[PDB]
Amino acid sequence: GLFGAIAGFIEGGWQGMVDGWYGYHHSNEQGSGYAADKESTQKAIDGVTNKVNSIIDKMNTQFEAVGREFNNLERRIENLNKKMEDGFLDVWTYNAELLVLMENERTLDFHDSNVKNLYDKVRLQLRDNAKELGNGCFEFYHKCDNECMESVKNGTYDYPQYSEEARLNREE
Amino acid sequence: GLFGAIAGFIEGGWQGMVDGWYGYHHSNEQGSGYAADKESTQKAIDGVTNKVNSIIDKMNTQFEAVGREFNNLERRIENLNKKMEDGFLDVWTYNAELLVLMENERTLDFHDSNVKNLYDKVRLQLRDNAKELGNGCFEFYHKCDNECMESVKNGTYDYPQYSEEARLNREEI
Amino acid sequence: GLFGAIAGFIEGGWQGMVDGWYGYHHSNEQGSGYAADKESTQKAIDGVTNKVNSIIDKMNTQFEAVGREFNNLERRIENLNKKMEDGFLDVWTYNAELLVLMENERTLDFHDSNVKNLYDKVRLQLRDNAKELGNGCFEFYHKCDNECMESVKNGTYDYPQYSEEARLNR
Amino acid sequence: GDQICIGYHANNSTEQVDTIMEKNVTVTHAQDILEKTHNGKLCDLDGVKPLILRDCSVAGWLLGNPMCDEFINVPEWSYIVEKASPANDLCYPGDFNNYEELKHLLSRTNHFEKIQIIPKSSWSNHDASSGVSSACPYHGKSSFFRNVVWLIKKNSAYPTIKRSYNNTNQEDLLVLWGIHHPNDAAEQTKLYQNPTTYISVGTSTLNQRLVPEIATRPKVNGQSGRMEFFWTILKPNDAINFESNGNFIAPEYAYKIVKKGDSAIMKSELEYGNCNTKCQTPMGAINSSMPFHNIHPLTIGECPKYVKSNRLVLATGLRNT
Amino acid sequence: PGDQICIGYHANNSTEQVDTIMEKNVTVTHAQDILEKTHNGKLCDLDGVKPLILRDCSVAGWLLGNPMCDEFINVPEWSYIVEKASPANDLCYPGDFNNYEELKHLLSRTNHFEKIQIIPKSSWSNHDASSGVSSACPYHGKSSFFRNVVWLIKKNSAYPTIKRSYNNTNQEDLLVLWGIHHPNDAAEQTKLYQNPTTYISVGTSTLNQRLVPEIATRPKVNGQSGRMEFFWTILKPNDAINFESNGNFIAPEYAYKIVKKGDSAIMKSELEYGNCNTKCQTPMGAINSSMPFHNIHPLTIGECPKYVKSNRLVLATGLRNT
Amino acid sequence: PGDQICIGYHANNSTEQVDTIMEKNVTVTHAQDILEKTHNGKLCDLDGVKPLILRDCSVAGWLLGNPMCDEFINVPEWSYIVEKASPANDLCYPGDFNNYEELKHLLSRTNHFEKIQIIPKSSWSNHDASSGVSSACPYHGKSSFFRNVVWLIKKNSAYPTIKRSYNNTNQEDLLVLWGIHHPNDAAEQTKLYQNPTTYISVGTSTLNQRLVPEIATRPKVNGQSGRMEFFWTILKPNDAINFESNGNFIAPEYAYKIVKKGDSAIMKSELEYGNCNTKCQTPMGAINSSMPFHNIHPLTIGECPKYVKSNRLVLATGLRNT
Ligand SMILES: *[C@@H]1O[C@H](CO)[C@@H](O)[C@H](O)[C@H]1NC(C)=O
Ligand SMILES: *[C@@H]1O[C@H](CO)[C@@H](O)[C@H](O)[C@H]1NC(C)=O
Ligand SMILES: *[C@@H]1O[C@H](CO)[C@@H](O)[C@H](O)[C@H]1NC(C)=O
Repeated sequence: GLFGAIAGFIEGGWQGMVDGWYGYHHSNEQGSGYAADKESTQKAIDGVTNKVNSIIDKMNTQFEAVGREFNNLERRIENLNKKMEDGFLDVWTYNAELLVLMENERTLDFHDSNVKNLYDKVRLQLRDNAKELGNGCFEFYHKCDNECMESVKNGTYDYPQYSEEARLNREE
Repeated sequence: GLFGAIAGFIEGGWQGMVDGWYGYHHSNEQGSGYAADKESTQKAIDGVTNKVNSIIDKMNTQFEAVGREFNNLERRIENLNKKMEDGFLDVWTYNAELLVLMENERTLDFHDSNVKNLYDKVRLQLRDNAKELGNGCFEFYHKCDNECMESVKNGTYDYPQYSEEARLNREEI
Repeated sequence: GLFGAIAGFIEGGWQGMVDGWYGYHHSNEQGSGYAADKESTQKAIDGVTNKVNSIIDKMNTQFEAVGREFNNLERRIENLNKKMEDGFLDVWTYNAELLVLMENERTLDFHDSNVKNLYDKVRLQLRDNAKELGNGCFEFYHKCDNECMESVKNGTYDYPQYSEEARLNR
Repeated sequence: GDQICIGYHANNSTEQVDTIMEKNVTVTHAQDILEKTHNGKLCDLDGVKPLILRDCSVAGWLLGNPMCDEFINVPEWSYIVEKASPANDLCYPGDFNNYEELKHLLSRTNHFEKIQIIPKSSWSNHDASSGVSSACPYHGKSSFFRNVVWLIKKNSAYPTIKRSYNNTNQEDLLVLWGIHHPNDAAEQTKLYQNPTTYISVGTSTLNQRLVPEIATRPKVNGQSGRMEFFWTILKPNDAINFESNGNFIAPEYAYKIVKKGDSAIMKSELEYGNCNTKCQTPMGAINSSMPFHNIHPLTIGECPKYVKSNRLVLATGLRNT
Repeated sequence: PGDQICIGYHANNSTEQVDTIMEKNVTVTHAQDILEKTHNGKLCDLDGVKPLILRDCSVAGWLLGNPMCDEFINVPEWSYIVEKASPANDLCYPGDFNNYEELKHLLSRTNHFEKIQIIPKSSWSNHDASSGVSSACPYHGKSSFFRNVVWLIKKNSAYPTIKRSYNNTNQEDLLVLWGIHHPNDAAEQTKLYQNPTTYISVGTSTLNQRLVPEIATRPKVNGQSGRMEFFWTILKPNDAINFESNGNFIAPEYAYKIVKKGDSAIMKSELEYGNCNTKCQTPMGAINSSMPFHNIHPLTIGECPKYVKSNRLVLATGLRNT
Repeated sequence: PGDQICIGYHANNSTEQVDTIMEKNVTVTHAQDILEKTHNGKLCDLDGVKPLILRDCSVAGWLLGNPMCDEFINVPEWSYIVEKASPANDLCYPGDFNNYEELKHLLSRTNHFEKIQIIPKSSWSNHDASSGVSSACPYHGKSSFFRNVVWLIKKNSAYPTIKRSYNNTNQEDLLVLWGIHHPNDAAEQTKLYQNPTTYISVGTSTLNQRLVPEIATRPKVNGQSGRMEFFWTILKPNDAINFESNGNFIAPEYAYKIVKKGDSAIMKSELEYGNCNTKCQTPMGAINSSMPFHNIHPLTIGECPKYVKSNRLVLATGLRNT
């Protein structure tokens, strides 16, 4: 897609992550495990919800057809009436079909963009304390326990704390 | 945002930079300060001005209601008249409101994109000569004087001419 | 542009690539030359083609003006007929003009994004086995023959192959 | 050793959306926003029953076609249902003047109450009993419209009618009357004595004169004669004046407009479905949470918005794997 | 050794908010409101041309010359016409105005009506001109009539056949008005016009009518049991109008030169003259704005922003504020 | 040591420009025009079917049989109808056509009229069917009349009551036309018809009318102070039309079978036949285009592109050019 994350440098989605839309898989000494990122999932839910409500709201004040009748000496205005009603009908059909199409593409890219941003958030926290596999994964040059993993997900990872240990292990 | 920069990897804006929309903060041996990137700012002002104008211009031929009168024997046509005028009025109201909603989104992304492009512009201009701090800042592996600072702001930086002392410090740091 | 690639970090386009929209240029011992990325160009063709068709299809149900006549004691309905037909003409003229405008910008951004994604596909494949010049080019930390240069265009490039040569150079 | 990976959701779903640039894209979560389902029935609207005219037309009902007695007294309605071509319309052939304009008034009405404005027994100088036709039979007996009276000369004379009715009620009044068009000069004298007749009707805003139009005509329902019916709205405190020396079809009953509101005349072949709904179409009732539907453009009540498309699906999740 | 360059973006004290598809009330550094929401609540001149404000008179009242409408006996060029929802002074003597709405429309295509005499009132030698008045049309507590038409009555128990003509020898189209009196009974027909069987015939190059009076008792309106019915025609330069009648004829005296045609309007407003000047006028008040949109009233005249129904329309120009 | 691979995009010698919401006149590398701006300036057949060009005649002139419209005495199947803004050959004898605009609308739902005789001119043995001609309808310097209708005069100072009828036993709907003459005075009434008080009555199973002539004094139009008013009805298969009159009757002679109903149009244009074929026709000329949009004229017939008011509609396919 537009941002290269979904079906891009991350080749596929995870069947094993039922918790949310985006998240992490971590495997340290204390075992592996899937976990959702709550900050970005809630942001996406909120965005998508607002979009849906916005579309419905823009359509609540929309043309309503009324039945009018005419005699055989009123064909011109009957033809005009029909043409007027069918005209708004077509115009509102167009607006709805087009809005749905345009927003669907945007929703798809919105997700793509969130995934990349989540990945960059981790990448910019870790720097050279970890090796960038190139498929959405990071190999730690130091030992990172569950509480350390949580600081990565929390956005509070302490780079200076592990940098010296990472420097030496890397240099080997 | 869509591009991860504004309120993203750059946490907040600067109350101190009043010269434009996007720019730099430098810090070296001879003092620190704020300066705006005039180029990308002007590029953005022109884009936004034109966007505003084309929105206004596209509504230049919208429906204009004309008052008509009918007697008590012309209720069908009076009703046809009202529903058709309200019809176009609702349509154009939708067009106006929807265009502003959609473009407002695209504008915020535009600015986000521009901050991200300016960041990348410096990034590849410095290479390893400097260090990505991950917060929008680069720490130089060498001494960067005021004319070195205005070198990257002007967009004309010498990677090879500095790669000497940079590599030396980087290998030891 | 939105993705900072076309007329961004890649300053210009190549006249020498008549082969497609996006692709590569290689320099080695065997020689130099241009080549288009088949997969990248074909996806962008399908996308654009579909867009053009969606635009036309959605307009097939447009308003059709029909001429009507009135006598000179029917000036109110004549006026109403005129205003309504001009009204729909204007509405559909707006829809067409705006749709073209908006999707043009998306088409331009779409191409920008495809170049950006192609460049990243190469960067992630090569890792530190090459140097990033910052202009769209990669200088290899090992000798890469034409067979090795086709492996990066094809996607299946072997990193634990040239890990040795590139390691000791830095 | 230690690893962290960033990725996204996937699931078993097969739901599909479209974009400008790619059709049939599978996504993990999608939302349908389009109703395609109705119940095929004509229901009550917020507990208020519709008026279902069965085999009677609006004209048949309002004028009192002998075959439409089911509707001589009608309660408050939500909407009105008339067939495309009802059998029971103008039993005696002719026209309803401003008929379409009358139907439009009815669509802004919920409640008619019948009252007597001129008693049938008040015609001492005129025959009020022999104005019946084989064209308007009741059992197999010659009859006529119930709300209106066909006056015939009495004792070889037709004296000038001058009547006035004051609308003492609080409601607007729908008043109906008519003119008979005979087939030849000989019939004129036979029925009405006077050769050159007129009918003058007057309110404070209405001023009209009707003159018979004699012509030679083919039989419709066995009659070469014609009848043309006229109506007006009589405002509270206004009066209506009738003046005629022949061809007059006098009112007896008019309609109090007790409740005005939102209504409709629905064209539908269906009959009552003993149900309740919030939204009604001529094809059936809609019970839905969706914002859009594609059932029929002409609806009444709290309805989703009509659209012509066969599919409308919003993407909510991401591209599935 | 701690030399650094940082990349960032503007922030400020702005509180201005915009909406997007995905988020509401987003604070931004810069914004452009494009919607005008105010007016001065007054009916003004339109580019230095004063409107015609009919006050308590309707169009019919003005054109026929209801005696209560003497303010509008000779009106100067207008930019637009203002009429109330229910004008008090209409047909003082009750009745009908034939094709009234079509005349209203023609009037919205006009800017100036120059009144001219076409049949002088002193010209009726064999008919009583002066005693055709009614309590239904009072002036100063005294029986009067429409000023622009003449209600001719019999003279010395006689109503001779009238044959009058008028040639439009002017350079402009001419609006001409006349009428007919429908009496309440045969006795009133005798007392007013002597002849029991009467007619009015009117012919132009495009017009052909023969009116017969309709004698009938109708409910009292302003004391009157009879009715009057009015007709009008546009007579082109060099065309003539011929009247013939032996009773019930409401003859013209004054007609109207349509001297100027253009974009005019009949505005429905209860408001009165505001002694101001504007380029854009609504029925609720005048607009003075550079905004591309307004939400005051759909029915405007002049050089106006485009009408919309929103409460808010704010465009984002700057970025997301911190 | 210097082995290289570079990522790049296409550039060419294209000068094709597109617009966006933010940047106008962007030079693009591949574009697609979707707007047709061109036409052949001629009126053509629609899919091999020739239109009916009425030239200097009008619909009324054609159908009533104006002597100056003999080219349209028998018309073959048409695709559309072309009429001038001000056809010279309309109602040679002055008057009006009743419900003319409704008739034109019905005409626009028809492709084929076949003319048949319903009342032979020879069948009038007690009326003068030859002297009903006028200097208002000259042909080669001889007084004539409308070809399809008969102006009946008294014979031997007598106009007996007419009782004629016609049953439509054809399979098609029939358009039947007739008229009434309004004389200018009571003298002219007697000279033409003898009887002072006259009527025309017409009745089908749906139609009921009795017409009475309306005498008035009128200016001359084409040398005539008199007027004629024409009427029409559709006669259903197996329905009958009954006429009765004692004067002023303009009797049918020929009627029209509506043999083909379909999509048609009355096109307003000052052009004439161009001897061509097309799938899409405008009043300004024909379109031959694979394009989805055009800006030629809103009123088209046939398989046409969608109309927009734009000057340029160009869609970007390729990318930004260097
Ligand atoms: C989309 O898939 C559906 C499967 O039901 C198929 O019927 C349709 O043809 C497809 N549309 C396109 C454009 O491929
Ligand atoms: C947005 O904020 C405004 C304050 O001006 C408030 O009135 C409105 O309710 C808010 N809307 C939403 C959706 O929160
Ligand atoms: C775009 O440039 C072209 C030159 O052909 C011209 O048609 C157009 O007016 C220019 N428009 C703008 C906005 O510069």
